[PDB]
Amino acid sequence: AKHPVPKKKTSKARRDARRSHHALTPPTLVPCPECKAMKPPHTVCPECGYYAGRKVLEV
Amino acid sequence: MRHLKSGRKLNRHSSHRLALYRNQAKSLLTHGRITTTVPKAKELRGFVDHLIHLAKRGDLHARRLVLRDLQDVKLVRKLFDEIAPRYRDRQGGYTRVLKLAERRRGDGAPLALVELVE
Amino acid sequence: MKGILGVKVGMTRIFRDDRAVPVTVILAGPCPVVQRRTPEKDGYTAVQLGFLPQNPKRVNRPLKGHFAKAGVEPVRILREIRDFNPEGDTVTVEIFKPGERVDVTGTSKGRGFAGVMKRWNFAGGPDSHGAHKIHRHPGSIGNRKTPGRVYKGKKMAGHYGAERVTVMNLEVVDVIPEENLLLVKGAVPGPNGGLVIVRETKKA
Amino acid sequence: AGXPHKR
Amino acid sequence: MIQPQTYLEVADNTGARKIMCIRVLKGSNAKYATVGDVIVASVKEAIPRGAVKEGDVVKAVVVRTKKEIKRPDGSAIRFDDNAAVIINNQLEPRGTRVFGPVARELREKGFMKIVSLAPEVL
Amino acid sequence: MNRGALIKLVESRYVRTDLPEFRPGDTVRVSYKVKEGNRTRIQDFEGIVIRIRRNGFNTTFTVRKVSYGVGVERIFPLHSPLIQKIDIVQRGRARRAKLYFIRNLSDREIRRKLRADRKRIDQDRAAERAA
RNA sequence: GAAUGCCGGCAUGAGUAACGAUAAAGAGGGUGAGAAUCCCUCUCGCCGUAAGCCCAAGGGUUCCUACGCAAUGGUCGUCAG
RNA sequence: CGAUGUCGGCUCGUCGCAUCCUGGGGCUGAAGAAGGUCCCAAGGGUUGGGCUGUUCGCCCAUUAAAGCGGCACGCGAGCUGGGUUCAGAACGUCGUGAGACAGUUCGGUCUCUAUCCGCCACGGGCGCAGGAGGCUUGAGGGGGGCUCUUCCUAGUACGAGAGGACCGGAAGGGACGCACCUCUGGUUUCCCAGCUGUCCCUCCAGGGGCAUAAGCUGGGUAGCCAUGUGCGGAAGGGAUAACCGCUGAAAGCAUCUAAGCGGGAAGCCCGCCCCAAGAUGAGGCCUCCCACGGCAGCCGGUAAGGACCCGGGAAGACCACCCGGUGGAUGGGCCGGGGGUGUAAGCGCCGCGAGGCGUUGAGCCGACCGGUCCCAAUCGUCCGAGGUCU
Ligand SMILES: [Mg+2]
Ligand SMILES: [Mg+2]
Ligand SMILES: [Mg+2]
Ligand SMILES: [Mg+2]
Ligand SMILES: [Mg+2]
Ligand SMILES: [Mg+2]
Ligand SMILES: [Mg+2]
Ligand SMILES: [Mg+2]
Ligand SMILES: [Mg+2]
Ligand SMILES: [Mg+2]
Ligand SMILES: [Mg+2]
Ligand SMILES: [Mg+2]
Ligand SMILES: [Mg+2]
Ligand SMILES: [Mg+2]
Ligand SMILES: [Mg+2]
Ligand SMILES: [Mg+2]
Ligand SMILES: [Mg+2]
Ligand SMILES: [Mg+2]
Ligand SMILES: [Mg+2]
Ligand SMILES: [Mg+2]
Ligand SMILES: [Mg+2]
Ligand SMILES: [Mg+2]
Ligand SMILES: [Mg+2]
Ligand SMILES: [Mg+2]
Ligand SMILES: [Mg+2]
Ligand SMILES: [Mg+2]
Ligand SMILES: [Mg+2]
Ligand SMILES: [Mg+2]
Ligand SMILES: [Mg+2]
Ligand SMILES: [Mg+2]
Ligand SMILES: [Mg+2]
Ligand SMILES: [Mg+2]
Ligand SMILES: [Mg+2]
Ligand SMILES: [Mg+2]
Ligand SMILES: [Mg+2]
Ligand SMILES: [Mg+2]
Ligand SMILES: [Mg+2]
Ligand SMILES: [Mg+2]
Ligand SMILES: [Mg+2]
Ligand SMILES: [Mg+2]
Ligand SMILES: [Mg+2]
Ligand SMILES: [Mg+2]
Ligand SMILES: [Mg+2]
Ligand SMILES: [Mg+2]
Ligand SMILES: [Mg+2]
Ligand SMILES: [Mg+2]
Ligand SMILES: [Mg+2]
Ligand SMILES: [Mg+2]
Ligand SMILES: [Mg+2]
Ligand SMILES: [Mg+2]
Ligand SMILES: [Mg+2]
Ligand SMILES: [Mg+2]
Ligand SMILES: [Mg+2]
Ligand SMILES: [Mg+2]
Ligand SMILES: [Mg+2]
Ligand SMILES: [Mg+2]
Ligand SMILES: [Mg+2]
Ligand SMILES: [Mg+2]
Ligand SMILES: [Mg+2]
Ligand SMILES: [Mg+2]
Ligand SMILES: [Mg+2]
Ligand SMILES: [Mg+2]
Ligand SMILES: [Mg+2]
Ligand SMILES: [Mg+2]
Ligand SMILES: [Mg+2]
Ligand SMILES: [Mg+2]
Ligand SMILES: [Mg+2]
Ligand SMILES: [Mg+2]
Ligand SMILES: [Mg+2]
Ligand SMILES: [Mg+2]
Ligand SMILES: [Mg+2]
Ligand SMILES: [Mg+2]
Ligand SMILES: [Mg+2]
Ligand SMILES: [Mg+2]
Ligand SMILES: [Mg+2]
Ligand SMILES: [Mg+2]
Ligand SMILES: [Mg+2]
Ligand SMILES: [Mg+2]
Ligand SMILES: [Mg+2]
Ligand SMILES: [Mg+2]
Ligand SMILES: [Mg+2]
Ligand SMILES: [Mg+2]
Ligand SMILES: [Mg+2]
Ligand SMILES: [Mg+2]
Ligand SMILES: [Mg+2]
Ligand SMILES: [Mg+2]
Ligand SMILES: [Mg+2]
Ligand SMILES: [Mg+2]
Ligand SMILES: [Mg+2]
Ligand SMILES: [Mg+2]
Ligand SMILES: [Mg+2]
Ligand SMILES: [Mg+2]
Ligand SMILES: [Mg+2]
Ligand SMILES: [Mg+2]
Ligand SMILES: [Mg+2]
Ligand SMILES: [Mg+2]
Ligand SMILES: [Mg+2]
Ligand SMILES: [Mg+2]
Ligand SMILES: [Mg+2]
Ligand SMILES: [Mg+2]
Ligand SMILES: [Mg+2]
Ligand SMILES: [Mg+2]
Ligand SMILES: [Mg+2]
Ligand SMILES: [Mg+2]
Ligand SMILES: [Mg+2]
Ligand SMILES: [Mg+2]
Ligand SMILES: [Mg+2]
Ligand SMILES: [Mg+2]
Ligand SMILES: [Mg+2]
Ligand SMILES: [Mg+2]
Ligand SMILES: [Mg+2]
Ligand SMILES: [Mg+2]
Ligand SMILES: [Mg+2]
Ligand SMILES: [Mg+2]
Ligand SMILES: [Mg+2]
Ligand SMILES: [Mg+2]
Ligand SMILES: [Mg+2]
Ligand SMILES: [Mg+2]
Ligand SMILES: [Mg+2]
Ligand SMILES: [Mg+2]
Ligand SMILES: [Mg+2]
Ligand SMILES: [Mg+2]
Ligand SMILES: [Mg+2]
Ligand SMILES: [Mg+2]
Ligand SMILES: [Mg+2]
Ligand SMILES: [Mg+2]
Ligand SMILES: [Mg+2]
Ligand SMILES: [Mg+2]
Ligand SMILES: [Mg+2]
Ligand SMILES: [Mg+2]
Ligand SMILES: [Mg+2]
Ligand SMILES: [Mg+2]
Ligand SMILES: [Mg+2]
Ligand SMILES: [Mg+2]
Ligand SMILES: [Mg+2]
Ligand SMILES: [Mg+2]
Ligand SMILES: [Mg+2]
Ligand SMILES: [Mg+2]
Ligand SMILES: [Mg+2]
Ligand SMILES: [Mg+2]
Ligand SMILES: [Mg+2]
Ligand SMILES: [Mg+2]
Ligand SMILES: [Mg+2]
Ligand SMILES: [Mg+2]
Ligand SMILES: [Mg+2]
Ligand SMILES: [Mg+2]
Ligand SMILES: [Mg+2]
Ligand SMILES: [Mg+2]
Ligand SMILES: [Mg+2]
Ligand SMILES: [Mg+2]
Ligand SMILES: [Mg+2]
Ligand SMILES: [Mg+2]
Ligand SMILES: [Mg+2]
Ligand SMILES: [Mg+2]
Ligand SMILES: [Mg+2]
Ligand SMILES: [Mg+2]
Ligand SMILES: [Mg+2]
Ligand SMILES: [Mg+2]
Ligand SMILES: [Mg+2]
Ligand SMILES: [Mg+2]
Ligand SMILES: [Mg+2]
Ligand SMILES: [Mg+2]
Ligand SMILES: [Mg+2]
Ligand SMILES: [Mg+2]
Ligand SMILES: [Mg+2]
Ligand SMILES: [Mg+2]
Ligand SMILES: [Mg+2]
Ligand SMILES: [Mg+2]
Ligand SMILES: [Mg+2]
Ligand SMILES: [Mg+2]
Ligand SMILES: [Mg+2]
Ligand SMILES: [Mg+2]
Ligand SMILES: [Mg+2]
Ligand SMILES: [Mg+2]
Ligand SMILES: [Mg+2]
Ligand SMILES: [Mg+2]
Ligand SMILES: [Mg+2]
Ligand SMILES: [Mg+2]
Ligand SMILES: [Mg+2]
Ligand SMILES: [Mg+2]
Ligand SMILES: [Mg+2]
Ligand SMILES: [Mg+2]
Ligand SMILES: [Mg+2]
Ligand SMILES: [Mg+2]
Ligand SMILES: [Mg+2]
Ligand SMILES: [Mg+2]
Ligand SMILES: [Mg+2]
Ligand SMILES: [Mg+2]
Ligand SMILES: [Mg+2]
Ligand SMILES: [Mg+2]
Ligand SMILES: [Mg+2]
Ligand SMILES: [Mg+2]
Ligand SMILES: [Mg+2]
Ligand SMILES: [Mg+2]
Ligand SMILES: [Mg+2]
Ligand SMILES: [Mg+2]
Ligand SMILES: [Mg+2]
Ligand SMILES: [Mg+2]
Ligand SMILES: [Mg+2]
Ligand SMILES: [Mg+2]
Ligand SMILES: [Mg+2]
Ligand SMILES: [Mg+2]
Ligand SMILES: [Mg+2]
Ligand SMILES: [Mg+2]
Ligand SMILES: [Mg+2]
Ligand SMILES: [Mg+2]
Ligand SMILES: [Mg+2]
Ligand SMILES: [Mg+2]
Ligand SMILES: [Mg+2]
Ligand SMILES: [Mg+2]
Ligand SMILES: [Mg+2]
Ligand SMILES: [Mg+2]
Ligand SMILES: [Mg+2]
Ligand SMILES: [Mg+2]
Ligand SMILES: [Mg+2]
Ligand SMILES: [Mg+2]
Ligand SMILES: [Mg+2]
Ligand SMILES: [Mg+2]
Ligand SMILES: [Mg+2]
Ligand SMILES: [Mg+2]
Ligand SMILES: [Mg+2]
Ligand SMILES: [Mg+2]
Ligand SMILES: [Mg+2]
Ligand SMILES: [Mg+2]
Ligand SMILES: [Mg+2]
Ligand SMILES: [Mg+2]
Ligand SMILES: [Mg+2]
Ligand SMILES: [Mg+2]
Ligand SMILES: [Mg+2]
Ligand SMILES: [Mg+2]
Ligand SMILES: [Mg+2]
Ligand SMILES: [Mg+2]
Ligand SMILES: [Mg+2]
Ligand SMILES: [Zn+2]
Repeated sequence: AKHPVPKKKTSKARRDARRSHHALTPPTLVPCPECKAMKPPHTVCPECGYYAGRKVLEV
Repeated sequence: MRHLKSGRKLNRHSSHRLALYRNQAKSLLTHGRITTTVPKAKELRGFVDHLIHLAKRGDLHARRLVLRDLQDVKLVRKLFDEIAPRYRDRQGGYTRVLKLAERRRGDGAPLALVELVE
Repeated sequence: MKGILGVKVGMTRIFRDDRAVPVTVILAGPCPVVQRRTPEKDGYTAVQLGFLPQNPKRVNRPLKGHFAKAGVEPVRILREIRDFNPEGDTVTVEIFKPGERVDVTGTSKGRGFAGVMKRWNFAGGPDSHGAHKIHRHPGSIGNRKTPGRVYKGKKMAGHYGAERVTVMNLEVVDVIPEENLLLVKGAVPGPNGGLVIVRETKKA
Repeated sequence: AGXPHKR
Repeated sequence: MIQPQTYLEVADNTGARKIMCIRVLKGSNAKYATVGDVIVASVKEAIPRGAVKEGDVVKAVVVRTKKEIKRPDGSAIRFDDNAAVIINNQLEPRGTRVFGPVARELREKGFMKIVSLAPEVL
Repeated sequence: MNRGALIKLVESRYVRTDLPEFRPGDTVRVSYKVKEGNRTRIQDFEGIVIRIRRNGFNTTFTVRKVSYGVGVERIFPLHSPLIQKIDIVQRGRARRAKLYFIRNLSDREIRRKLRADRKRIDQDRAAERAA
């Protein structure tokens, strides 16, 4: 190769247009039917330890 | 292309991957429940379900087969005498994988539990 | 212009006059008509064909209303055959006879991101004699200052497959109405289990 | 006379 | 699958022993010659005092190949060597005998003389 | 649907059950209907079966022979209608399922490596005593 | 306002390349505000004319123990030269 | 000249036409066949070798043909580095010499990261005046476009003979293209077996690690594949080129032309295959929801719907797409089958023994075709119309 290099400084506008796809999506969260805490779906609740209606794990 | 290929690679060559599965099998069959990453957990299910099923047969051929992976005679004894009998009427499905809610701190990896079924 | 929706099931050969004939097996019928396209209302002529029964539990209301006006149980897929107006309200394999000649359309197998050698049969580079990390590369992609650009349609790496492909003039080797089966000589685009369309050939 | 020969 | 540079045994008594294909006489640019195809060859090894000698540029017809040839009936046949028979510009053999089996594909391709001189036609 | 059953259904009209079972290492004579010029003939091809690749109806087998100083291998579909009969001429005991290695062997080396499968020979002689 | 000027500050390339031998990891149990990364156990792998041990040079407290984690450590750190 | 890398090759093309072939023609010192020469034609095609750094050229074997040229003598942020073109060395030659020579000879560092335009692919956003789920028209693009041999006509027409057709009709190829995996042939990193050395478990037997990121070897399913298989170029319609006419004045004759009308190319338009309504000119059809509460606008709750999350997938870099989510066969296990390996361990028997025999096509057994709720797709959440004006 022969070492490609930026020809011009990217403008404020242009580097910020690049970043129009960078906003985080908030975590998706359901209430736990036992303890009512907000938790990710399809995970064992980290607050009361329940999943599928039964105790699975110690919190 | 990966069309119709079974088996995770898990970024391990062939002998390391087989050793990974064997060590996880020993750990599961020893403690009943272990925590791993989700992908590893999902692969353990099959590897351990086969060893348990062979323990259900109980013959000498099964034991020597299972010994090829687990290597530990006391562990196989617990598998043939204590573990396998509780699955006598269960047609497969001896292991379950439930996902955990929090990721590791140092690498964000998603964790799951793998346990033997009641 | 007779047509029918089908699913590719697999390949085999049969023997016919002490000759081995590679065939691919297609399950075609039965295909109910759920809407007819008229010049008066739609500007052209075609039959909307249904195919494969569907669990009504997963058919939404707007689709459920479509099937109802036709008097048809919910079906998995709807495809139109153009310039085809079957007398009946159901199309089966029996619109084809052995020895006829058909065009088959399916979705080719998807190769994802294909290099220039697989996609375009480029010659790549040498594998020794100094070749430096270019063994599978495409070579030059242009000229110099004139024209100082790359033609549209330049053959390059990119997604290949999982596209509509019609292979044409396939002999209908056999048709088994009792099982809605259709044997066609040769190769049919796509995987086993994929959706195909079988139409009378446009080759004379 | 194999196989190529020398002579 | 014979191509230029390929060596072939000669299955006749023309005096040749080994020929090297230098051309596949099949259209403008045939990549390969199979059973029944004519080639142009250099004679690379001959026995003394034969019809052909080392260095002759001869024509020959491929009579059997190590690549299996497929048949419309779904069967195939393969040999343990690539052999050919030296011929003239009228497709006639230039010797009086042919040795070893030949592929029946020669008959349909127009080499009735060779097929008759063959001890076996497979 | 069951795509596998549909294919076996298509193949069922062409499946043969009259031919004798054999194994790699068995010496075999295949009576095979060929066409030559005008008419059709029955040409026998006798040799050692060096492989059987199985795919149900699409199973095939390769038979190797030395003819006038030349090795000849022939591949046959097991359900080919051009097969009149198959005569087991000898049972051989192999330890491999594919016997390509006999291509590099002399005739006495082969005879030493593939010896008569005395067990299955007795089985054939015990049958045919059907009466 | 320019001297490929000088000194300093801050941008762009960019959340990009990279994170330094492809000998390789897994689990359990501790500790702690916090643990893939520290301690312990079991399992696995790697060196073994070394990737083990002992001198000399050179280095100069880096040794041991306690207490710590802002920075140094290519991540983390409750650990550490 | 604060740098526009300089021959040739390779790779990738694309264009011109003064056309090498193929298609269409006129003239011929054209009997036929085969040529010559000029006109039209750039759609496609335009081989493999020996020599030489070579371009070129010569030669070998073919071919329908082996075209000529532009694109920075196309293309080194694409590769090569043989030649040329630094430093070493030598020959011939020149120079007293140091040295010198489009004279020769051997050798001689070619820079991981693409900002912008461009190109190949893939998304996100907004729009297409209600909100939605489907199915579509095709403006406009793109792909493709080659050709030979044999046979019949017919040994006819033509020709003293040798030779040898038009037109029409069959069959078989070469190269290329798309798709495919039934067959043939590959691969198949653990699917099976055999083997050596070593260390180990547990002493025998049986096994496990390492010997590569498979220790080695013999095999090998699905998948991905070509050497394998299917299929394609068309047909057909229309308008033309050169060229050939019909009728026909000007110009009582003649004239294809001035009025008018025929015929006529592999070429042009359509036809085939693929993309395609951001076609903002934002199209069409079928179906669903429905007129809600609160001060062409706002905020809320919803409808039809969709998204999130999860099980996955011959779909895939992420994204997208497609399927499924307990009213379920989506993956994992289990069972049956297929398929691979090729007769496990244990025991019994024969042999002093290595081994052998039987049990036994046994045992093991990835992906393929299915079955089975045994395990996991729990439970849910958030968006989402009330339809501007003549
Ligand atoms: Mg480079
Ligand atoms: Mg480099
Ligand atoms: Mg760089
Ligand atoms: Mg600049
Ligand atoms: Mg920049
Ligand atoms: Mg800035
Ligand atoms: Mg800003
Ligand atoms: Mg700004
Ligand atoms: Mg930008
Ligand atoms: Mg970015
Ligand atoms: Mg985003
Ligand atoms: Mg690939
Ligand atoms: Mg790969
Ligand atoms: Mg799968
Ligand atoms: Mg997978
Ligand atoms: Mg595996
Ligand atoms: Mg990796
Ligand atoms: Mg790695
Ligand atoms: Mg790793
Ligand atoms: Mg990694
Ligand atoms: Mg290894
Ligand atoms: Mg353990
Ligand atoms: Mg515990
Ligand atoms: Mg853990
Ligand atoms: Mg882990
Ligand atoms: Mg399994
Ligand atoms: Mg879960
Ligand atoms: Mg999570
Ligand atoms: Mg951490
Ligand atoms: Mg970290
Ligand atoms: Mg038939
Ligand atoms: Mg579907
Ligand atoms: Mg399809
Ligand atoms: Mg489709
Ligand atoms: Mg596909
Ligand atoms: Mg793919
Ligand atoms: Mg490539
Ligand atoms: Mg390729
Ligand atoms: Mg491909
Ligand atoms: Mg391709
Ligand atoms: Mg190449
Ligand atoms: Mg190559
Ligand atoms: Mg290479
Ligand atoms: Mg180099
Ligand atoms: Mg290099
Ligand atoms: Mg490079
Ligand atoms: Mg390289
Ligand atoms: Mg330039
Ligand atoms: Mg340049
Ligand atoms: Mg320009
Ligand atoms: Mg795609
Ligand atoms: Mg296509
Ligand atoms: Mg045809
Ligand atoms: Mg059926
Ligand atoms: Mg699919
Ligand atoms: Mg001879
Ligand atoms: Mg002589
Ligand atoms: Mg000589
Ligand atoms: Mg001869
Ligand atoms: Mg011979
Ligand atoms: Mg004969
Ligand atoms: Mg099948
Ligand atoms: Mg015979
Ligand atoms: Mg023999
Ligand atoms: Mg032996
Ligand atoms: Mg023996
Ligand atoms: Mg025996
Ligand atoms: Mg200033
Ligand atoms: Mg100034
Ligand atoms: Mg300044
Ligand atoms: Mg500067
Ligand atoms: Mg500058
Ligand atoms: Mg200055
Ligand atoms: Mg400065
Ligand atoms: Mg400074
Ligand atoms: Mg500074
Ligand atoms: Mg300062
Ligand atoms: Mg500065
Ligand atoms: Mg700064
Ligand atoms: Mg910066
Ligand atoms: Mg930045
Ligand atoms: Mg990123
Ligand atoms: Mg990152
Ligand atoms: Mg970048
Ligand atoms: Mg870097
Ligand atoms: Mg990186
Ligand atoms: Mg590095
Ligand atoms: Mg590293
Ligand atoms: Mg590292
Ligand atoms: Mg190393
Ligand atoms: Mg390495
Ligand atoms: Mg090592
Ligand atoms: Mg472990
Ligand atoms: Mg760990
Ligand atoms: Mg650990
Ligand atoms: Mg812990
Ligand atoms: Mg830590
Ligand atoms: Mg830990
Ligand atoms: Mg570590
Ligand atoms: Mg420790
Ligand atoms: Mg040692
Ligand atoms: Mg060693
Ligand atoms: Mg120091
Ligand atoms: Mg610190
Ligand atoms: Mg710190
Ligand atoms: Mg801290
Ligand atoms: Mg401090
Ligand atoms: Mg630091
Ligand atoms: Mg740090
Ligand atoms: Mg560092
Ligand atoms: Mg602490
Ligand atoms: Mg210390
Ligand atoms: Mg200059
Ligand atoms: Mg400058
Ligand atoms: Mg400059
Ligand atoms: Mg420059
Ligand atoms: Mg011209
Ligand atoms: Mg011409
Ligand atoms: Mg012409
Ligand atoms: Mg004259
Ligand atoms: Mg003439
Ligand atoms: Mg002429
Ligand atoms: Mg042209
Ligand atoms: Mg051209
Ligand atoms: Mg050369
Ligand atoms: Mg040479
Ligand atoms: Mg010259
Ligand atoms: Mg010619
Ligand atoms: Mg040439
Ligand atoms: Mg040129
Ligand atoms: Mg110029
Ligand atoms: Mg050119
Ligand atoms: Mg010039
Ligand atoms: Mg020049
Ligand atoms: Mg140049
Ligand atoms: Mg250049
Ligand atoms: Mg370069
Ligand atoms: Mg160059
Ligand atoms: Mg350049
Ligand atoms: Mg460049
Ligand atoms: Mg390149
Ligand atoms: Mg060099
Ligand atoms: Mg040089
Ligand atoms: Mg020279
Ligand atoms: Mg030089
Ligand atoms: Mg001198
Ligand atoms: Mg002198
Ligand atoms: Mg003088
Ligand atoms: Mg010089
Ligand atoms: Mg000079
Ligand atoms: Mg010079
Ligand atoms: Mg000179
Ligand atoms: Mg010299
Ligand atoms: Mg050297
Ligand atoms: Mg860029
Ligand atoms: Mg690059
Ligand atoms: Mg720019
Ligand atoms: Mg979009
Ligand atoms: Mg709407
Ligand atoms: Mg829609
Ligand atoms: Mg359309
Ligand atoms: Mg159009
Ligand atoms: Mg446009
Ligand atoms: Mg077009
Ligand atoms: Mg064309
Ligand atoms: Mg005649
Ligand atoms: Mg005559
Ligand atoms: Mg006549
Ligand atoms: Mg006459
Ligand atoms: Mg004709
Ligand atoms: Mg082409
Ligand atoms: Mg292709
Ligand atoms: Mg395929
Ligand atoms: Mg393919
Ligand atoms: Mg295959
Ligand atoms: Mg297959
Ligand atoms: Mg095979
Ligand atoms: Mg195959
Ligand atoms: Mg395979
Ligand atoms: Mg295994
Ligand atoms: Mg053994
Ligand atoms: Mg030894
Ligand atoms: Mg060992
Ligand atoms: Mg011990
Ligand atoms: Mg032992
Ligand atoms: Mg070890
Ligand atoms: Mg070692
Ligand atoms: Mg190693
Ligand atoms: Mg090695
Ligand atoms: Mg091994
Ligand atoms: Mg192998
Ligand atoms: Mg193989
Ligand atoms: Mg091919
Ligand atoms: Mg063709
Ligand atoms: Mg006239
Ligand atoms: Mg007239
Ligand atoms: Mg007149
Ligand atoms: Mg006129
Ligand atoms: Mg006209
Ligand atoms: Mg006329
Ligand atoms: Mg016309
Ligand atoms: Mg044509
Ligand atoms: Mg479309
Ligand atoms: Mg639209
Ligand atoms: Mg559309
Ligand atoms: Mg427009
Ligand atoms: Mg507008
Ligand atoms: Mg509008
Ligand atoms: Mg619309
Ligand atoms: Mg319309
Ligand atoms: Mg996925
Ligand atoms: Mg999903
Ligand atoms: Mg995706
Ligand atoms: Mg969608
Ligand atoms: Mg959909
Ligand atoms: Mg869904
Ligand atoms: Mg659902
Ligand atoms: Mg749900
Ligand atoms: Mg749903
Ligand atoms: Mg399922
Ligand atoms: Mg299942
Ligand atoms: Mg899976
Ligand atoms: Mg089976
Ligand atoms: Mg079997
Ligand atoms: Mg035995
Ligand atoms: Mg046994
Ligand atoms: Mg004894
Ligand atoms: Mg078996
Ligand atoms: Mg198993
Ligand atoms: Mg099975
Ligand atoms: Mg299959
Ligand atoms: Mg059920
Ligand atoms: Mg909930
Ligand atoms: Zn809870």
